[PDB]
Amino acid sequence: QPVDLGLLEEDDEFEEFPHVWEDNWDDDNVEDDFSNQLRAELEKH
Amino acid sequence: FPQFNKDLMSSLQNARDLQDIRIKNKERHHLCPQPGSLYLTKSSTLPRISLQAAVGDSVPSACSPKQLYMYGVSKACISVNSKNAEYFQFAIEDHFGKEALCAGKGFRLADGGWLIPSDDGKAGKEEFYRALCDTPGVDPKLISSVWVSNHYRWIVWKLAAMEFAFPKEFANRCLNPERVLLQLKYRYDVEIDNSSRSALKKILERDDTAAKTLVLCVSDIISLSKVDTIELTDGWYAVKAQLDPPLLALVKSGRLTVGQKIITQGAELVGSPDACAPLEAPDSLRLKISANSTRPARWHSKLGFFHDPRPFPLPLSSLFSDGGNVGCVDVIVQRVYPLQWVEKTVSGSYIFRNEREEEKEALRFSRDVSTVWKLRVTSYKKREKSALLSIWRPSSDLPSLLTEGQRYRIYHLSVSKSKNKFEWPSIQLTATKRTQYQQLPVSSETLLQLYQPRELLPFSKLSDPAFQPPCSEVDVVGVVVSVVKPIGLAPLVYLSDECLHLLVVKFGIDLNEDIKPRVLIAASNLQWRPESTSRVPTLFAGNFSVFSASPKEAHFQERVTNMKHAIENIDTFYKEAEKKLIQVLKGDSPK
Repeated sequence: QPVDLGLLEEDDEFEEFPHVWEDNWDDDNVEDDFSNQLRAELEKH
Repeated sequence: FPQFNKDLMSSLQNARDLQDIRIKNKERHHLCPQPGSLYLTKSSTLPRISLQAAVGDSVPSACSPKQLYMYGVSKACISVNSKNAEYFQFAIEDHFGKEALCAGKGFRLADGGWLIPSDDGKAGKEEFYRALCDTPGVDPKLISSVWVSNHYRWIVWKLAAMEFAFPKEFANRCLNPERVLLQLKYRYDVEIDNSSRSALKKILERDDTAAKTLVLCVSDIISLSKVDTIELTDGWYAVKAQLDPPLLALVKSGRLTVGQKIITQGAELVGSPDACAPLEAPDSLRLKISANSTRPARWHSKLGFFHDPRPFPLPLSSLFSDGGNVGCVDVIVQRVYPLQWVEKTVSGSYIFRNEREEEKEALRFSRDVSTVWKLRVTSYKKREKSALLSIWRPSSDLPSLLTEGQRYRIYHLSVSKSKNKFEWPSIQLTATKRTQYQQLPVSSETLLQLYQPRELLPFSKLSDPAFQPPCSEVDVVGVVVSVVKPIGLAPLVYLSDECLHLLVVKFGIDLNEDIKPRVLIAASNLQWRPESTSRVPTLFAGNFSVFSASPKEAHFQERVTNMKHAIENIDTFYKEAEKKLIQVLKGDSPK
């Protein structure tokens, strides 16, 4: 089975009305959930 | 698409105006609403699937030059930045195959709209637009061309990424007409018939100009005045943010690239109020972002408003000099300094006095002055940059609260200043109107890892290399042996301990009157700098420093007395023997 693109919670399905921050900005680490970023990728071809 | 210079060029042109009538006809009745194929599945129960889950842990990884064929990724989608997406143009040929493709008829895509190719076999905004009007349940009268233009902009851009970013998960199942139309109606179901509103919508629309904690993305680096600001889109509409120097610099540096997501508690709608609508937004309008309230989000996360408006506590070490003000620090109060009554001069500037300097100049005296209770604090994390929070006009119920050795989480404690003189790691928190204090427990060791209580400086220390006092400051008690007030500046007050071990104090403030010789002085908050080697170490009297002939403090008296003693049993030849010493303690003459 493939990703039911219908029941997939999209990056844009906003919520009308309702570690999660990342220390220093001048950070130049090298990994995880802040690393790349779908969309930013595309831009940097 | 066929090259029938005619016919195919007509078959269409006919199917169109034939349609133009359909849309036109709608304009004759009250179209009852009719939700799309998406707003109905997502609106149903059915276990949904996070973007993250779908992908299954992995993160946005580029195509692979080649291998993109291994999954098949339109070299065409692979060709769309966040600024051309408004165009793109599907190649109906690439998506339908000769048959019906050849017939002007067109294509009836998801929901029922008719996507009718352009003379030259294309599909775009004004093209998908008409196709949404040709859709059931939609009321052409409710959506501008601009509207679908924009909403068309992001939908491709998103799908574009998704296939390019996770070439395996969404390989070649996202970008195409069936979706851009299956979804264009969604946004319509969402926004028009159900009224749900994007964040920047309620925001810009002033129906919730809250402008609190948003998760926006960068859609373009505005080039105007060589790098103006940037465009921030929340998936539904975009805005140019007003940036601060710490941030902007990041754009330049290539720190903040396009497509990246930001989290931001700051949020300010600078420029124009009145209350508009996302598309008809006044050019004279920016969405202020502040580098100390903002940070990069998880690739997935989700655009728009976040959950809690409770400021995220970020390390105090960071924060920019001129980086906008902070909303939350999880500090651990180092020291607490003497309340000051700063009277605001007339020609400008101010004057700082003490609980006592006031009384004097309080009778010696329309006034105009504000108390200032400063205190040195450091982040509960690690390193520790020991900042100097400045609470102004402090509330009486405050002193009994904020207390050295204790862990507190201060809010909106910002303005963040200082930078002059030397170096640069000189931030400067300042309590603000909305600022608040929240006390939090500390693990014995962790505190004993950042907090070193207020001891009493034993002079013999000022001479040991390894000596490094907490917050380069110290409290003392000693016998004044001579006060020098050279003309110009730099008064001096040499002290001494029972052992006739000397030390010196250069004053920045004014000589506290009762400070003449023979006076056992008790000092608090003396600024310490490395003094070994020094025939007689120097301590500097700051503005925080204090001098009392008879300290109210307990342990001080405990000492001022305890010493006033051991000295007596030597007074039979002290203050003299003492002077005799410092006398030559200014020797090493040439010859």
